[PDB]
Amino acid sequence: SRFADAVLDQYIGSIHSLCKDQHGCRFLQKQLDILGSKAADAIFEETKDYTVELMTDSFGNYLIQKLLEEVTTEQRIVLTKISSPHFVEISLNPHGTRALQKLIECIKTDEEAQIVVDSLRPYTVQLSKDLNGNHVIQKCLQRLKPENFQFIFDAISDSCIDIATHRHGCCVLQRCLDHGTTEQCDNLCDKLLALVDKLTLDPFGNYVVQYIITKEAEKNKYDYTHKIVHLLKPRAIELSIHKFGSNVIEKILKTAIVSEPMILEILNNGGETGIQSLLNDSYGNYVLQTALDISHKQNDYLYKRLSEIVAPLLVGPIRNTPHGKRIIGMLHL
Repeated sequence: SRFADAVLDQYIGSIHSLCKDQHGCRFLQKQLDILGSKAADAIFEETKDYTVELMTDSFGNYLIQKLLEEVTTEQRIVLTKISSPHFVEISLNPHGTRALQKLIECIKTDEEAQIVVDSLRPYTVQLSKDLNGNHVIQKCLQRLKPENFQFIFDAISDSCIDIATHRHGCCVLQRCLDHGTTEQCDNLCDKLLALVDKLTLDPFGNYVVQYIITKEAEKNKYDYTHKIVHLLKPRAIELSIHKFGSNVIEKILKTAIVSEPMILEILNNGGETGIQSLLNDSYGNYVLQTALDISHKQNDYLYKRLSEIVAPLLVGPIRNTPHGKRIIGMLHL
């Protein structure tokens, strides 16, 4: 290309003009990778005034990302100060969000972290809810100290329902449970638990309810799992035939320490009517199949108990349908 046999020094005073091109950018990124200090200085001096515009640029963003790694702490702090008032603009941009995630990954000082929290805090929900913005917010949780990412938990505490039930907010909620302090995660789960009814039936909320259990199961320490089960068990059948509620029922059926109480509810307060409802539902069928699969593995008394209610129902029509044939497969094992 144009820059194969070119040299940083010939571009001094014209570096910004290269930051348009994909090839100019890659040239510069090369120079940053190999010089590098002198490259970082030259490039920092000629692009600092335009960081926002290079951050939200399709090729320029990758340059700033590279620049951020290679630049000194003094320089990095300047790039942060210049861009910080425009974090919303940058976070909404498909590229801006990638450049700004790198910035966060790169910060070493606590002054740098205070500038970032100060700059993001006012906009936490908006960004949590944004297709590009939510990632900047998650990076904060992945990278900062809990004391610095508190603001995210605080903002969520106040818009919990809409953030939990949001396509992207739900991913940010899950990042909170990944990195949150026990105290943080507890205060958050308390709020979520007050909303477990709504969340369970929700397209996106049901995943948050599952994730709590996922996380607790990871640690082998159970708290909110038990509190959730306690609230939803009384509706085991009702939720088993729900597009989204059934995701949670299955999640519980697949969590060894709570499997059997749930299977029991299905057996007792469901009976042949409830079970026939499952066998015959677009959703509860799979839940029914989960029930048989788990019970066969964990508890012969429950499996045989389920089997003897199910098998009388598997006759005629159902037997030849795909869903009928599915349960038939779970029957004698």
